[PDB]
Amino acid sequence: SYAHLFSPLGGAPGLITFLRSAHVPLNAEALKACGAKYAFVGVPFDEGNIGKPGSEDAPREFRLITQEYFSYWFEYNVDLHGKAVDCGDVSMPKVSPEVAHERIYRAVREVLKSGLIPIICGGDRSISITAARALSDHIGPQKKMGYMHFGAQLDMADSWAGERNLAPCAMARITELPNLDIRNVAHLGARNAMNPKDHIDLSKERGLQYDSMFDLFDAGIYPLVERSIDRVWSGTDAQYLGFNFNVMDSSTAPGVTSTEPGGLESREMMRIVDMIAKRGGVSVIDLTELCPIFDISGTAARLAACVIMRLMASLAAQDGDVIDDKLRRTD
Amino acid sequence: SYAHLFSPLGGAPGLITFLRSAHVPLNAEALKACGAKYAFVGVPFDEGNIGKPGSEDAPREFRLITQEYFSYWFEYNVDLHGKAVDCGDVSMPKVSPEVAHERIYRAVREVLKSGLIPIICGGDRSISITAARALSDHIGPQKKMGYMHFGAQLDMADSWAGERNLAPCAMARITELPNLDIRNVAHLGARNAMNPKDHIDLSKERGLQYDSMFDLFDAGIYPLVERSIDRVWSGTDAQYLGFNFNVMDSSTAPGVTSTEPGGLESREMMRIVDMIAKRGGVSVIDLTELCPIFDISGTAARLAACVIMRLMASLAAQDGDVIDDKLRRTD
Amino acid sequence: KWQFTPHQHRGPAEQFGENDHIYSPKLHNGSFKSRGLATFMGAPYCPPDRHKIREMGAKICFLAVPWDQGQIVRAGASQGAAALRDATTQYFPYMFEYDVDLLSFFRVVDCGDVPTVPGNNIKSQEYTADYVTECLEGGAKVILFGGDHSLPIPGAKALSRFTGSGKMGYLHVDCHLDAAPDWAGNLITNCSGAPRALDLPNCNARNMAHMGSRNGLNPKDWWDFYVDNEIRVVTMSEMIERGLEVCANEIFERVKKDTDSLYFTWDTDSIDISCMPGNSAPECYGLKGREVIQLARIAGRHGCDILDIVEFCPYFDPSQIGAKMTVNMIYHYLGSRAQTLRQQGK
Ligand code: NI
Ligand code: NI
Repeated sequence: SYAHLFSPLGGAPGLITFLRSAHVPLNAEALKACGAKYAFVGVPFDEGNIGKPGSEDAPREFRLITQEYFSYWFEYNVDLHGKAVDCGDVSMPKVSPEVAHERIYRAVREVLKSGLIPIICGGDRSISITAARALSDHIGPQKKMGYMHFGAQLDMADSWAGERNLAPCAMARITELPNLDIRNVAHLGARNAMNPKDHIDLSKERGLQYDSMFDLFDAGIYPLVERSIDRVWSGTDAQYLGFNFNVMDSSTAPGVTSTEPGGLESREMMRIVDMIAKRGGVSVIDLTELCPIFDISGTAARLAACVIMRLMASLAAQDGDVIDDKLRRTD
Repeated sequence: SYAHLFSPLGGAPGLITFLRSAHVPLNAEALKACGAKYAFVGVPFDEGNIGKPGSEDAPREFRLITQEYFSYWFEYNVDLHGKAVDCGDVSMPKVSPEVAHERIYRAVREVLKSGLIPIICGGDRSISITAARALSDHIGPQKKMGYMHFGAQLDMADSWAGERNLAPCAMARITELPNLDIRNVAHLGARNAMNPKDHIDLSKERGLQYDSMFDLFDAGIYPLVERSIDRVWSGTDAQYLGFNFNVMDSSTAPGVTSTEPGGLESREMMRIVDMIAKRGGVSVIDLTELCPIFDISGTAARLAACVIMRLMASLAAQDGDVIDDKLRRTD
Repeated sequence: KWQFTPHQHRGPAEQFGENDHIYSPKLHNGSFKSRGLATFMGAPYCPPDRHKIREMGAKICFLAVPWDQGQIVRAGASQGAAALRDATTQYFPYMFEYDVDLLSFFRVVDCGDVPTVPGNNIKSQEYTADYVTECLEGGAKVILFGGDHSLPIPGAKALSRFTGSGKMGYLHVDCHLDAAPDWAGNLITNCSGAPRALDLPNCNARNMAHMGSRNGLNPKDWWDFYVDNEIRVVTMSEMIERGLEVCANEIFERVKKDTDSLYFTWDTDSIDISCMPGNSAPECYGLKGREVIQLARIAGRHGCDILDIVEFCPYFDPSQIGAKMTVNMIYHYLGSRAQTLRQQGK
């Protein structure tokens, strides 16, 4: 039935799920059986965050925001109904970091086994360390991984406050993955003062070719993004895509753990989304550092939702997986 | 020791100060000795305010947001540690504006005596009248002063409610300063209807060459700004730079006394800051009419802070006062 | 009949002065800090009555339509008008960008609010039609301030009747397409503005247009409506790609071509959420602040008979940004309309 594409004709209280998705357990076999392309996994983990608290409520709010949209996206003539399922949340202990990460690891490995794309909603940015490790191990040493991340902070602290797996270390860890060549790594949006000198020093040392926000503006944005998409998707077997929405201008995304003036406008990110979609696939989608306690009218969460769902819609459009134009309500 | 440049290592009652600056009393001898280039001076005076209340809390709220920022700006290779001190708030009485202004006057004269650049945080816009008068007198009739102010309002009321020193009079008074030639005066961003006909009339009469926001958009902004920077900095001994952040689009500056839609966006003001910094100095920096009770997740105050700090960083870069490239963390 | 006190306040320190309202206040602060008893623009109150409007010689009626129980999303737009009126105390009626005194140029009046019958969308919409009718029949153009987006159903209906055997254009600017043939059986909710205009005998598909669309709060049937009836849609995508001025002029020409009157409905969720958080269903990927002003300016040059503005929800906005944005939507339309009119010998 295609009644969901259209206004209700008129004449069982559901669940908190990404996009009004069905629930499906975090189980490779069930996931392969369900027929969806994406599996949403919440990860309310906050303990790598050295800054302002709130990211553990993001998965709930993100879900809620998503409920408000139809599954149909007229701009792409695509229906997202059935393309995703929601696996619920990785259950965490507390004051238990090592075990927390181990559980995230297992969760991502499981989803990857299924052949579905995990959409991982943090939580703090350090969860990307172990989600990226999971993809690294999944594909194995004979294959090539690409990594692209959007954010105002490089997060290239070799160590932070004596520790090694906090959110500010995340890129320092991820660029040590054995099957991730630095040349297949992109980082877009870095700006302002939350970037200590050693993050720069190390980036130069390793040859991380980050596209600072200045570099992007100076290039008219899209031509530089295109070249970095190329480096990440050309001759790789699997690609990880991560978002901290402090890549966006403050006004566009207040509800993030560390807002920053001078970032991307929403329409710029929407163009960028389509440019990523041209490559016809991705292995892992992460979004971290949504912080809804500091959000006004759910602006940040709303924008994240639009970005994630447009990426889904855009991938489907370029994959030819459209809906029948001819179909009408009076059917 | 340069620990603050780098990721933190890990292992008594403070004050709230601009950038976690040292406090230094409002004393020319102490200020000269402390070794900073800038002195933050809070002026929680709101008795020239004809609009909605709230600006009295701006100095505290501004300081708080600045405490969050690291002092190293990778984009400029500059460190701000030590570059500023906080002189606290000008002690002023309530319900006696004449005396309050006198005390602002004296405080500004003192910082100028020290050779340091005052950063004056209001409070209402009328405090700019007496800070500008302080600079005028400090350079004496031998010298030439330049003035550049960003805001949505011309503030060219000869008088307002029969009064002469209220916020919307500020420009009418400042352009009567004897050593400030109208040709060395810039005013950028005027728009919308808080700009009565007498403000225009007087502007024409005196030849205030203001750059309305429409003028700026028509010209692509930066071409016209550059012209007005030149008029202010070329052939002047000292320059006054002031900001009402209602120059900015409402989206990036809700938390101001009188927000205005259709203004500058954050990246545009950032570019403008660098254009100003190319001239290699300022005598006085002011920001007035921040109004926290109207702010959305600190957006306006956070933009103000990022603008003031990038100006500092940018001026330093222009003066060659950068950080040794060879410096590394684990020293 | 048409009088106002410059800067509001009467009593001992009243200002008299034909033109005092376009200049700094002289005796006091007017209403720049405290609202007092402010009307829209400090304009005279004038009942929505054809005789009263006529004898005042009013060419613009501000009329609020706070009705917010004709809609599918969430109530709240009922509170908008009060915040719009309050926000006008933060501006003069003179606009230097256009060198026009809006108040005397149009002899604008505030017709107060259209009353409501809570729970009764049919009867409340009839009241709207009738209140709008009085404004038109009094020889004025109308600014209608919502209220939910059911507003164009009565609005257009009223202008349709007043236009008669003539032809009527309909412009609809919105992130939402608003073309449900019905919503759960209902013909006259806030998401059927466009189909209801097409039903009006003198409103024709070729004089209809939509601008602002984006994102997935847009059932297929809403899109299908525009396809099947050959009505131009300009998505936000196209406006960014091809330019606002280009696209606006093109569709203002379309909707005014061989028409006697133009209905223009403008949903504040056409505006980027960054600029207008206070909305029933706010959306990213919209008009920027400066582009809202520009569209108002362009709208002014072309002119309309009714401009409506809907869905402003001040409760979901802790700042003044929404209300002042909605003030400028109106003031830039009027300033641009007046300048255009004056450049033609009027
Ligand atoms: Ni609508
Ligand atoms: Ni809408």
